[PDB]
Amino acid sequence: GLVPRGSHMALLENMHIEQLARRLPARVQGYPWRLAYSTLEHGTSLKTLYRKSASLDSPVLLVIKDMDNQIFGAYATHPFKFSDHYYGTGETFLYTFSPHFKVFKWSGENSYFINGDISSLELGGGGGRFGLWLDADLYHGRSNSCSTFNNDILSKKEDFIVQDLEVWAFD
Repeated sequence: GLVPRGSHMALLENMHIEQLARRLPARVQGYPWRLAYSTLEHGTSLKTLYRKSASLDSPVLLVIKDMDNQIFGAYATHPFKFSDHYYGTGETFLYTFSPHFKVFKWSGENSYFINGDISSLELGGGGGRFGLWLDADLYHGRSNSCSTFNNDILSKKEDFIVQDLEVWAFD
């Protein structure tokens, strides 16, 4: 029940982080998670997130801490990359620890799982709505309810600012 070595998300160990590990697919259950990208350690930009993810042979966990110290993110079946079309598959889900742990799994309504653009990263879709959105600097973020996951707003408000962001891998 510990965050990866070198992670700065140690606040999760007091939020019962095993709630998230239990929601991982049995595919990756039992595999230790490791820190693949950290904004504090490796710099903050969407480009660096893509570059740090290019060598991952594993699904990933996106862990975001906003300026209200609320922690949330996503489990992606595919490492985050630039593409000209949506990717990711049915095991992709969103999660939040605010105000308590909640998971938002695939609803089967659409397959708008992940969209990695040059200037934004994006999860969830349907009617032009985004479940989770991050700008090119991984600074301004947004979270709405989307049909892909039937999620709640992951943080206190729709808009948030990234205080710290990490990507964990299992390979």
